[PDB]
Formats: sequence, structure tokens, C-alpha cells
Amino acid sequence: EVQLVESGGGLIQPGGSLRLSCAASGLTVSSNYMSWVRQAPGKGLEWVSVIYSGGSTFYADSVKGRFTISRDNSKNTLYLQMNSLRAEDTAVYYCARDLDVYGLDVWGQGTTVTVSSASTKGPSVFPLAPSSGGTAALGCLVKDYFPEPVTVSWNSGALTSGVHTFPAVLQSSGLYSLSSVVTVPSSSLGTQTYICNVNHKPSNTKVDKKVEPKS
Amino acid sequence: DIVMTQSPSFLSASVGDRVTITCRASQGISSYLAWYQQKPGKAPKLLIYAASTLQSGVPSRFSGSGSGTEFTLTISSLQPEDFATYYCQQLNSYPPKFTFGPGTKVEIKRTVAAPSVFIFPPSDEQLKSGTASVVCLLNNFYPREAKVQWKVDNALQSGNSQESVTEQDSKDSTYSLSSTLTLSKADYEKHKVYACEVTHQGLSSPVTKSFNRGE
Amino acid sequence: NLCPFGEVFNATRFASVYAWNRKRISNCVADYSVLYNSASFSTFKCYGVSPTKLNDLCFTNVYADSFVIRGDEVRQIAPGQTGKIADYNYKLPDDFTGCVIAWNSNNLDSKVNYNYLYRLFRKSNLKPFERDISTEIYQAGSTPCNGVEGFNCYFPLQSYGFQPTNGVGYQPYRVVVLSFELLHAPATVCGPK
Ligand SMILES: *[C@@H]1O[C@H](CO)[C@@H](O)[C@H](O)[C@H]1NC(C)=O
Repeated sequence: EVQLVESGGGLIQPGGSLRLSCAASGLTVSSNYMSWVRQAPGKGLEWVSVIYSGGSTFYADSVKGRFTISRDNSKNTLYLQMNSLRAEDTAVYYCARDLDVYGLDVWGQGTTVTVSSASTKGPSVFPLAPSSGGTAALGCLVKDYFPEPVTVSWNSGALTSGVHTFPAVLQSSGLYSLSSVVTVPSSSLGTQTYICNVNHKPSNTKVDKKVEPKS
Repeated sequence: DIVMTQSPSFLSASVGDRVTITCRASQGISSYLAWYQQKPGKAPKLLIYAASTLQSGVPSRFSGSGSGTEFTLTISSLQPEDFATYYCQQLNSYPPKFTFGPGTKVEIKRTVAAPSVFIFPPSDEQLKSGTASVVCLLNNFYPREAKVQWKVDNALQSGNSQESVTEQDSKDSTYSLSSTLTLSKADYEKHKVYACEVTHQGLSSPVTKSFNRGE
Repeated sequence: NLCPFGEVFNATRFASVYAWNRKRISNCVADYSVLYNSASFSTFKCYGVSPTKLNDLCFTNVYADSFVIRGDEVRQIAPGQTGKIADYNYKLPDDFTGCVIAWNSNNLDSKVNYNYLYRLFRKSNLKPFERDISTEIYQAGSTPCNGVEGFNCYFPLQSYGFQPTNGVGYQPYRVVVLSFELLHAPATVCGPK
């Protein structure tokens, strides 16, 4: 029961607001330094805000004047109201318990906050042709979709050996692109059908892409 | 400015090794440091506070040492659980309450393996939409460090390609890196020879996989 | 009958900020030119009064509050400031009338690992000029601590890790907060003139 469960994260346009809630169990938030720490995807941990036991609140300059940390003593809950969100605030926000030098001993599971002016769009699936000795590689480029995630399988799941589905990369258009490759015997290029299944539930899209060899 | 720096960025060791992760404060923080462990997806977990004290519930093989500007986190005998990323944080770092380090990712060590290099020209399908993405795939290599230089008519390209590296594979502990060089179909037709040059520890020479546009 | 600012500023041992020492200055003629004029101070900010004009100005009572914080906390010794010190160690009123004098003391309070304390945890902010010296094991959780340290139960004081190599923000700073009292009583502290 010594837990921190946050929610309220999600996908919002820039300028829009969003409120992170953090229900605490096993400790009292009003009797603690309760801090919000964010971590951009693939980046480090950034201190966002903190609320003292006495009630004084502090914020990082990066969120000063836009964010507001608060608490509900009744609900033993910590709150981060994020007004006029900017795309830079896109991160996983962890509700943690600050203990100045005793460290952030108890962390929440973390809630993802994606702030982007990129409208949710389905991925375009393009083939990555094998052509060319030994064993040859083929694949699927899952380009220009928003937001994460996108799940890729092969032959409706019947091909897992040698499959590498790369982490998505955020393009300059605000949309993600993702490589999914698989290595297979060259002799299979004339016999086995290789269809990659791309699923993007946010955009309600499913794509089954045949991967045919080149000349 | 007070900056925390972690070295190495990526560290490779095997189960049972004594591993040491160095953290460097640009100026003295005497003992105001904590050490955290984070795995992909899961929240940070506090391991060390006051630079030496071990958090309750943390394995005794973890130790924190160092005071002032240079700190170490030491695992006497690396376990399978200890493969994760490790962050050193600065307690009471006035302007932000906490300043975290860049992070040290501990990785499974294995024999050097050269990358299997493949190049995939843009699909006619993507070219029908005005875009051309050439994908270069480095499959099943070790270590993580691999340099991928795009050449377009032998001109080294920069700022139109993006790289993505898979997590260390669970079976053979190798890495795969895809690099997507994206440019307009117009610009794509403005050039002929598209090549991917791969420098790596396992290759005695940079491996260049190339194709002429329209062959 | 000169006021003993010497045994306040030039005192060998300063006090930890949680238990900030207060010296009652009375029945003497303080000269504040020795302070505002002479000595090298990292901070000499005066509120509701100008350091030059006290040399002929009487007060019924002057309170010299001395303590040690670190560089990044000297800014919290001011009206309307928040943080560890201003909330849990030494709070100044918003209508504060007096001077806050601070100077670096790295060569005095940093050896090799001198230990000044400061209050980490407190259930509410300190009232102005309040001095909490209780070492009650602070209750962070719902279960009472009953004077034994543990998880969710922390000793409310912690030692400044004052070590010579520290950054300027981490190095110790000695702070003397002269507060001047406008009481409806006979004046006991005056300027030399
Ligand atoms: C502390 O000693 C120095 C030594 O010259 C002196 O100048 C200064 O006035 C003294 N401090 C006070 C408050 O008198």
C-alpha cells in the first residue's frame, strides 16, 4: 500500500491545459515534499515542480507561470495543473516524494503527457524490398503517423525469428517513422509470402503490406 | 551553472562483473547526491542517498562512494536485474530542486559482431506520394557504437536522416540500427548514387552498400 | 555603553538555522557605520530602513538573529520568501523592518566535514521570528513514529554537508538579521548621534 498512482496524462494540443493527479497511499502528501519530475522520451529526468509540507510551491523556470502544483489533503492527492502546454513539455511525468537528501524514495508509475500540434494520422506503410548473398533482409517503413504507439508483426505473427522493429523516430513534421525489418533465407524470397501487419489503434488503422522482392 | 555528467554513457559488462559508474559535478555538491535505477517503462528507483547511504530494500551489492565533485556507484557483482540505466541526481541544487545526470546504461557484454548491412531504396509507392526514404539497416552487431554516413552522389548527407537503435536483443545481445534518409521525390530524382557507409568495430573497413536510382 | 555587535558578527561559533540564536540588544548606543561601511559582506540588504540613516535614529529594542545557512539559502532571508529556511528555519515577516547581513564563511565553517543543522521537515510554515528546536521524529506517513526513526519517520534536522570544495551556492554563509523594534516604550538602542 506504499504506492503513488498518477493519472490525467494524455494527448493534448499546444496551448491546451491538462491536469495530472497523483493519489498517494502509505504516506501523507501534506506532510511531505511532493515533487513532479518529467522525462522526455529517450532523455533524462527533469525536475518540474515541488510542494513543501508547509504549502510553499516551487517550479522549474521551464514551467514557471504555466504549471501549478497543488494537493488535496482530503484525498491525499498531489496535482500538477499544466496550463498553456508547449510541445517541449512532452514527457513522462513521475509523481515522486522528495526527501531532500534522503532522495526521491517513492515514485509513481508515471503518466505520459504528449503535447503536439500534429493531428493524429494513420501510418503509410511502404515496402523495403529484399533484393540483394546468404540470407537477405526485407522490411516495412511505417512513416508519418501520430501518435505512438504502432505495433508491427509479420505473417500475422507467424514470423518472429530475426525480426527487429526499431524504436520510432519523431520526424520534423511532428509525425513518427519506424523501421521493421526481418532477415530470412534468400531462397525464401521466391516462395514465402512476407506480409507485415502494422496496427495503429490511435488512428484506427490496420495495414497488411506485402513485401515483394526487387529485380 | 552546476552540471552533472555521467560516464560512460553506455557501459558493457557481464553478470558477475564489478561495475563502476562515474558521476561528475561541475562544482562540489559535497554529499548531496542520489543514485537511481531505471528500466525501460518502469519508474526510477532510488538506490543511494547522501552519496553513500544505501536505500532500505536495495541489494547490498550496490554501493555509493565519493564526496564533492566526483562520485561512483559500484555493483560488486552484476546480476541480471542490474542491467538498466543509472542516474545520479543533485539534491538541493538551488534553481531546480534536483539536477539529474545524463544517465549510464549498463549493457550485456559479448563478442564483437560486425553489422549485417542492407540498403533499401525508396518504394515506388512512397515515390507516388512525392517522398523518397532510403533505409539503411545494420542488423545484429556489437557493440552499440556504429557510424552510418549517408552519401548521395558521393556527397555526405547530414540533417535529412534519422537513426533508431533497438534494445539489446534478449538472445544474442546484439544491436540493430536503422537509418532513414528522407528527401523529396524531386530531390531524389536530382541524384543518382545513394550509398550507406557503415563504420564499426567489427568491420576492418567501412562497408558501403549503394544503389543507382532506377536500377 | 556601546552595543555588542562584535559578539554577534565576530562570534566564533554561529548557530544552526533551525535553532537560530537571537541576541537582544538594549540599553546601548549602536553604531551601524561599522557594519554598513566597513566589512566585506556577500549580502547587506535593508528593508523598511536605510543603512545610512540609523546612525542618528533610536529604537526601543534591536534583535540580532545569527545563524548559518548555505549560499543558495541567503536569498530566503527576506520578507515574502519561501524555501527550506524561510518556511522551517527562519521566517521574516512580510512587513519586515531591518537589515539582513550575510557573508561567506567557507574558511570558517568548512573543514575536513563540519556539521551545522537545518530543519528539513515541518508540518507547517514557521511564523515570523519563530524558532522550532524540537527533534521530534517527523511523521511523513499515517502511522505515528513514536520517537523511533524509520521509513516515513525522519529526524527533522539534517546536517549541512559543509565541505571546503563546495560550490559557492553550497558553501556556508553566516547570516545576521538585525530587526529594529518600534515599541511604545522607552528607547534603549540609538545611533551615536
Ligand atoms: C570584527 O573585527 C574586525 C577586525 O578589524 C572589525 O573591523 C569589525 O568591526 C568587527 N566587527 C564588529 C561587528 O565590530
